[PDB]
Amino acid sequence: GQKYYLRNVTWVGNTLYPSEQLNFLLRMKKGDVYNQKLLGERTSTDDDAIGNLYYNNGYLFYNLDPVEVNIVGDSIDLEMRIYEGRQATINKINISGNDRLYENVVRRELRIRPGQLFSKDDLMRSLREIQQMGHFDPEKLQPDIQPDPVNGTVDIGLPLTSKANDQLSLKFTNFSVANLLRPGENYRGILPQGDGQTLTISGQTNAKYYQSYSISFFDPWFGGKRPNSLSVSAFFSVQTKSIKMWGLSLGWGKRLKWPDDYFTLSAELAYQRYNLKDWQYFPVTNGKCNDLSLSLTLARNSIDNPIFPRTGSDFSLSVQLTPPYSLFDGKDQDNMNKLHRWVEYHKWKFKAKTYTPLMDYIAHPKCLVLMTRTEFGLLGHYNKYKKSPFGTFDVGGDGMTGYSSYATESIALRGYENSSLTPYGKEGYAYARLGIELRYPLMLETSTNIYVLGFLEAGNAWHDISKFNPFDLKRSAGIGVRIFLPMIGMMGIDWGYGFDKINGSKEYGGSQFHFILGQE
Amino acid sequence: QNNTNSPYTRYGYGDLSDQSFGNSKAMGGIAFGLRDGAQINPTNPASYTAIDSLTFLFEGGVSLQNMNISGGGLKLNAKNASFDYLAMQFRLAPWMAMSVGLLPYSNVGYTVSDSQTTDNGLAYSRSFTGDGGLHQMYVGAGVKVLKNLSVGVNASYFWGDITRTRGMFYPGTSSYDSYQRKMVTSISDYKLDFGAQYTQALNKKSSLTIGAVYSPKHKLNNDYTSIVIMGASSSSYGTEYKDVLDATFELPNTFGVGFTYNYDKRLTVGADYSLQQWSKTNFGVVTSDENVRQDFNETFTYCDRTKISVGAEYIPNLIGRSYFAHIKYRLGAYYTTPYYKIDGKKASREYGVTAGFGLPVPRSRSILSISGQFVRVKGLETNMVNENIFRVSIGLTFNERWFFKR
Amino acid sequence: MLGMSYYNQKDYQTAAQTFITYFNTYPRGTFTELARFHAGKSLFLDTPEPRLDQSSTYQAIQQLQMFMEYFPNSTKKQEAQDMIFALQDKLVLKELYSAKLYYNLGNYLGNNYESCVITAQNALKDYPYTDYREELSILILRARHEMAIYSVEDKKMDRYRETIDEYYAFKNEFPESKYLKEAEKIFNESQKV
Repeated sequence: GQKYYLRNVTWVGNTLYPSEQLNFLLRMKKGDVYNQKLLGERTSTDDDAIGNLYYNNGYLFYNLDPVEVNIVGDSIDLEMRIYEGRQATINKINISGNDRLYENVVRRELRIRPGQLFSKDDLMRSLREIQQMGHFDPEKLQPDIQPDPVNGTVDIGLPLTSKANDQLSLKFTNFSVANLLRPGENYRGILPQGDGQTLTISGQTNAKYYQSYSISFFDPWFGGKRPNSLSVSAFFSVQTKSIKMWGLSLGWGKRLKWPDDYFTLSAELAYQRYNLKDWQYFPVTNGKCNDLSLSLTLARNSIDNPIFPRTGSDFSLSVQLTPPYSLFDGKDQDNMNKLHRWVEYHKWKFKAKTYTPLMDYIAHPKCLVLMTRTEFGLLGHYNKYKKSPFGTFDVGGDGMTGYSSYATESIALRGYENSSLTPYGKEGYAYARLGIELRYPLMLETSTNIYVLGFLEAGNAWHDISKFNPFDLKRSAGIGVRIFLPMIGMMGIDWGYGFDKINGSKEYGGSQFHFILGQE
Repeated sequence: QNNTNSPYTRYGYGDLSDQSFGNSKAMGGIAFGLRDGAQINPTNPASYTAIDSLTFLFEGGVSLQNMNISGGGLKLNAKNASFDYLAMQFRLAPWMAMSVGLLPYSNVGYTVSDSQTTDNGLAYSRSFTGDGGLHQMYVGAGVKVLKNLSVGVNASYFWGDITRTRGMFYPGTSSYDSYQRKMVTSISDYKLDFGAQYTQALNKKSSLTIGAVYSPKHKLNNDYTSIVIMGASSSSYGTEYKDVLDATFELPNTFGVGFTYNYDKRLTVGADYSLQQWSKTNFGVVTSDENVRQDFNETFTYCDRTKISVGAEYIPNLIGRSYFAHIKYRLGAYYTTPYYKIDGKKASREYGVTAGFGLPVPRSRSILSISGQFVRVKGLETNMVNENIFRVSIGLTFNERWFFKR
Repeated sequence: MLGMSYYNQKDYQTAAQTFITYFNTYPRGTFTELARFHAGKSLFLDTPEPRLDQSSTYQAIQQLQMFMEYFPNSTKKQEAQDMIFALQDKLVLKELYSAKLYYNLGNYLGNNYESCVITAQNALKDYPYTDYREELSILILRARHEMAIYSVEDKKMDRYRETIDEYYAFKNEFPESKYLKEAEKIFNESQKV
């Protein structure tokens, strides 16, 4: 037994927001069917409801009540009665579950502070930063909000769940140099963990065809006082008469404030040397070559989960110069091992990923997502004849296979053998790659994560930069699956059918399989 | 052969691609007067000022098609797929917006072969192919000079390569030299495009917009070359007798105008007209070889292209809880006289009808723009082919809160 | 009986759980204060470094407090008393590091100097009698002056007088202290206004 006609609506208690705007946000008008959720769902459940409009703005000391009057005939008159309290200031932040990571590491990335006013956007951003940091599980995080109406303040509990990231190679992700050079109170036989710094070592010890050594270190908060970071690395490798390559680099990153606070700029300086005699898979055959390179990279990253992102984007724009010795600064097979004592180039790249959910998300968080890929590259030259023999692009297949060599950049193009579009004598000086992927996860958990996908791809590469043509591409489609392991990176299976011929031959097209490892 | 298989593309720069984004591709291509602020529109630079304050738009598209080709009693079909736009757009001030993107301008694709036998018993085979196209990369901006009025410009790099071959092969013959002439035209210059838009506040709920666009006549830096290959085979490259020529290439004056009516933000209708002054362009080459000269004068010749298009979209009751109330519904149709001149007379005449959707992503402002088209090209003289082409398109407008600050 | 063997091998978890399960199932088991106090020290000895999760330290505090009232007769009441004091000082040291972090970051995005003073004040109120009262007080004084420098021009004299109040409060609390020199330069800068 109930009435059915909305005759009037009314407001009492409001000061912070205009009454007509709340009429609009309540989405009601006189002369309409009387219901209850129609009011309630729009006042206490939905993300644009009035109650949330107060709650998310730090006014957590509130209540609300739909008053019904004039219950006559077909009709009810309605009045919104609400309470405006004092805007809540944060009193304390409690954080728990950090087995292997000092609070110093995490409290510096929070966006809320004790002593400032509460707001939903700051809290959500802080949880995004923690999720992206990766030292904790990106799932099953939720803050334990506890208000206090006597003092009118709120304290936030952050219960977190820990996971350890480590994998011949080693990927120590939370390794501290201060705890190495001066243990705090007891190293107790354990590695010097903490501070969120990371160390990594890798190499091949086959020694009868391949041999290599490498090391890298990254400090995300240099000096412990500002978000600017230090990165250093070095490497060395033999391959069978032999070919010798070694080098090192140093870089420096910085968060920006101009477009937004998601942009990060990075600058890096690098050195490499190549050492050869009677070698044959490069145009160079006998000598020693050097290169000094300065790189600027502008990037923006706004995704939620590193392992299976569901919203946001990842944009990067990069340029990499080496000084122009061909010009007046340096001035003055036939003679090709000549003039490349020092190599010359300027390499440009653009790289963008895009993620969107296709079925709401938040609810049934297993979800389903549509991905989008786009990347372009150019290896330009100051002088028409002194084109660089090193740093060229190599495209086709899994991409991982190219890291048997370190003087080229390997680019996966799925559905085409391996290194197929760029054979000997047709090294790539420009490339393009595009693709749609539709992905569904089977399982998302602390230890292991699984998802399956179908894809459309197109890509190409050119030996001559002046013939770059992003609308003439080799095209592919297929399906695949990937696995994330508790103590190893990705492993996955991709099948793809290459529709279009390469250099007039159909030999490399058709059905192909790719076996991805590590991470793309 | 990544955008077309129509053998009309043996003439001119190929066939011009319409850089019509997702909403316009379903709405028949009525892009001059449009101010749909949720999706990008490079066809009129004055349209950029409609973007919401904190947003960054990033959009690209894909097309799949099946072409039925008919002529002289023969019937065949060829099917293909393409990538056909990509752009970024963002706001710089309460009164200015900027965009950067990558667009096609024209494409070529044809293989048309043949096999024969003479009365003396010699069998021979011919093969006429073609590949490449012209492309455009642009940076543009639009500004508000008055509360009703916006103007803008696109400055574009404009480069490409069109290659066209003729062969003569003799299957079954033990040892011989094949003849093949490969005429190539590389182009690298710039292109300017200008536009303006004006909006009027009719009857307090509706609005009517008018737009115009213009681009001036231009002469292009180029590298036209006349290669003849002799003796190439499955094992050998043969010899190349190159020949470099002083050819002149151009772009014509182009004009376009249209309007769009809009009501209660639920309904929009509009129509466009455009004309391109191709017949007033001075293409030509200078050489001592008449065969080459004749070919140039017979392959680069044009007539005035005109286009007429109409379309609409409808978005019913977008505040009610049902997904089919959030879907943008689109329709359109268009008419074109292509610029092809074959023999002395005009070549073809084409018609098209289009329809599509505007699927929004919940809890986001991204839009997926599945759209479909049917286009018929009719040859105006008995020796030329007719085409029925079916096409379906996918396009995602990504849209995220980007320039926000505390 | 097993716990003392696990205690001698320094396997504090098994020692603790074999002690406690026995005096939970029956008020003294059959080993009485020895099992209780061995369990208390075993639970103490797993204590993390002062900036990890701290989960076992609150449990240790409450376990020792409940020991003091199950066996108030015990001579081990003292040995629990100084243990709960050591635990309280570690809990305060965690909050002290938090306040130091907010002072280190400073007037970066957000504010973080007002945060420092309220964090260390919360420390002073939540654990009144700790050793670290001197460090907490001088951190209040430094953060007070630091906020006074960077505040808006309508709202600086009040922060300066809050700073001088903290100066005189520090002298009242500690008539002599090793940290008075920097305090006195803070005073000489702020007393001008």
